[PDB]
Amino acid sequence: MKEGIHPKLVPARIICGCGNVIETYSTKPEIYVEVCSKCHPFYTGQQRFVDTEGRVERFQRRYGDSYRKGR
Amino acid sequence: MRKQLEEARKLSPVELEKLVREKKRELMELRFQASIGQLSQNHKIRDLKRQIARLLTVLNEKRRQNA
Amino acid sequence: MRVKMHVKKGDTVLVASGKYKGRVGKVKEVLPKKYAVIVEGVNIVKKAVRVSPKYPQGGFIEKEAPLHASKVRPICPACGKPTRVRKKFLENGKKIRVCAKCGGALDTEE
Amino acid sequence: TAYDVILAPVLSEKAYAGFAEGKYTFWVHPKATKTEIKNAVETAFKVKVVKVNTLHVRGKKKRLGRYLGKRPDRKKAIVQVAPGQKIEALEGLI
RNA sequence: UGAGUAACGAUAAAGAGGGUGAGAAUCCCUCUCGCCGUAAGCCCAAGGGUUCCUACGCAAUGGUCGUCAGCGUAGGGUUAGGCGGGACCUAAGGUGAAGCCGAAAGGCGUAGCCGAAGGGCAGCCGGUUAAUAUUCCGGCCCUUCCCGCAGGUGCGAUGGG
RNA sequence: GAGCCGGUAGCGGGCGUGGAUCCCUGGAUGUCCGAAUGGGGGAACCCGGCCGGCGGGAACGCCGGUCACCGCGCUUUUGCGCGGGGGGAACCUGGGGAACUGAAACAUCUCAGUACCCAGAGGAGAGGAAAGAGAAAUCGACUCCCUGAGUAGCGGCGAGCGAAAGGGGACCAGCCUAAACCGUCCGGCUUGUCCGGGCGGGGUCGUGGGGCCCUCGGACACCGAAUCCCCAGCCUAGCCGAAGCUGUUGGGAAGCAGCGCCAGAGAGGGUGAAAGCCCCGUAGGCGAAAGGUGGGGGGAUAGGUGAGGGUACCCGAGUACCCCGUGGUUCGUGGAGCCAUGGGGGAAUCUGGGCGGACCACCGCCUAAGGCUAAGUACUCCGGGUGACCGAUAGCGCACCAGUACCGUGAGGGAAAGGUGAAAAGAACCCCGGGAGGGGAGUGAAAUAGAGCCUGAAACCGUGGGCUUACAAGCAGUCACG
Repeated sequence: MKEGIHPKLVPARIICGCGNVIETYSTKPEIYVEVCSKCHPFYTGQQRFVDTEGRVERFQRRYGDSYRKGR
Repeated sequence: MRKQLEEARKLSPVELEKLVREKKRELMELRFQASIGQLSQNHKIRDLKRQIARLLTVLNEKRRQNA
Repeated sequence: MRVKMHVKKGDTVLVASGKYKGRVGKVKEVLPKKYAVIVEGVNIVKKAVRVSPKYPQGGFIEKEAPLHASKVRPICPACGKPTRVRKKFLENGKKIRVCAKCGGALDTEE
Repeated sequence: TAYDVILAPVLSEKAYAGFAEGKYTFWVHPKATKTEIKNAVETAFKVKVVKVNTLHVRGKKKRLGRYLGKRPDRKKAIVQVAPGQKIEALEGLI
């Protein structure tokens, strides 16, 4: 799983119906899409007792290196 | 015959090999009378093949059941 | 019709035959039955080969296909095999016993 | 197992000239290897071999009323003797 | 059925005499004749793999015939320190520690390793078999390796040139 | 139980009741290829390092043993010790995921979370003790069968799609952890008293622990593999097994006839043609082993479990909850929940929080962000029994040296072809012929059952016989007649 995080684990699927709305004001929305789509995370990291990396993801990086600096 | 198994048990190692190696050379005999003696020899190739398998077997056993 | 049969080589009356007369079984066969029994010669007619004394037509080849040459001839004529026990210490001996009880043992006879 | 015995003699019209001057012709175990043909010969008979020659060969064509197969892979082996001495049984036999 | 019709795979053409055999325009000898001849000749490679060869055989297959055959049965047949190829090398490409990747399978890539009709490394002429050759045989001709013996050397990695 | 040296006979030799072959479990070697793994490679070949072993020493060659990579604790120094590695007819789960078609066109929709691709486990898989269900102060893990109901419902409200509780029904268990409290233990940082690692209790199964103080207490509940032990079932090797003979026609009977017998065994199959009593280790019934499998039984070990109050409080999961973006559920942005989440903000400790109510007040039901789990059900590669199932152009593509021949660069396609007779007794010997092949002679009850050999049909091809036909007309024919 190489675009997951590490403190947690993340890579989800999608469909993306566009099309109109105008529901609660008038008629009813248009819709017309069956297009599957990617929807995804990020990379970056730090240092051990000298020498590291990390990868990780965003919110669980504020959390992340919090943790691991906490050794 | 079970005789064969007697003395096959009785010897311990390399003795048993000088035995079996000889008896193989007796196979070289019988295979070189492929050309002629053939007759009573039939039993010779077959019996020799067999019982040499026997001595190898018991040798395999002693090799196992020793060390 | 497997390992299972009947006769040793034995003494044997026939039934389905056109001969019915009988005497001792000379050879049998397991998988095929056929067991020839010193009865019913035919020909083959041997060629003219030197393995033959040169003259042709052998007088004798034998296969009694039925497994219906009714078994065994004790003092009673035809009878089927039954079982045994042992009686004698350590035995087997699935002896002929129906009506008459001849052994089929290899003692004085077969 | 690891036995000295790996061979069986040839009867070519060729071979007999070799016997005329001591160039013998054994079939061998189709995975013998020059040097081992040497020692297999010295040991299984007692001579000083010089030169061993080897020679793969194989059957093909062979039919059985209806069906179709091949004679097994096979490995010929010339061998010689240096003095000119020894092995005589083979030339006396035929 | 069309039909015992079209066709017999180039317009380089054959003819005879003898033998073999039950039978031969067709096979084998003999003498004529003609075409190729820088090819329809002699080699090496790729390829096909057993014939090749010999003795047998002719039911079938050979677009006919066959006593023949590159067809059938059986038997025999290829020999290498130096010829080629691997125990030597590298090109393209491939594969691959490091590393980077990838919803998963996998994608990419250093060093390295594989990869050749390119590099390199030690034989040529003759004889003999029904059938193999520079291998078997004779002739000369050389190489790398191990051991001993000598004389001599600061020898020494495949790291820099 | 006494004949044997597989399919297969012949050349030939031999071995058996002083238990052969055959059969069953085990043991042994087990070439090379394959996940392949000492390194390479165009699978079945190559090239080796290392200790050892013979051969003429070494060289060179063998013979034996070791040498893959990854994660797992390890010895954080020694790769030592573990495990994975792959392969499966169908079934399952997850990660992905489609169009023809359906709507009489066509995108929303449907075909459809299908086919299929890939990862993964197994003899079953997932699921699984409630932050539920939903209306009863009721229910109580889950899966599976029925019904609910083709209803409630969702929809270019068009095609069509389509539940849940609820009731019967099968089988029927619940558990283990982070609660940081302490002990203590290390070990850290830094020193004292903050962190990292273990052990107990507590480490909650229904809503509760810890600390505190008083009464507890001094055993039946047995594994969720507990662990073992046998009846333990199968592997086959299992075993006995009851009872009739004569005549009779025919090549032959077991038909017909004369009698006569067994039946917890008249299922069936075989033997020249039609047997309950010949055979059929066949039914009836019974009977089986030293070894390889586990429920029912039984214990046991039994790991382990098990109060009453009071007291302020201390502590159960770090991301819930709101927002934009989607998926599931019957839901297609619909008033839209709920579970799951990709971003973005970011909480609290049971006087807490989620859910029915879009939302709010009330009333309840619950108690999340750790995890594990027998049985019920699904499928057949392998086995056994059953066919108002085929019975050879049917049945599987194959009833027999077929996924082969053969076609294809290749992934792939994919055939024909069964049956002489009771037994071969498959034809000696002569004649003609080059031999083929035939004619006799023969065996056979029959060879017009003779080797593509049962029966043998039509098209087709012929030979002989009967009527008819050369100045004629018309596919066919038909009626009248001579």
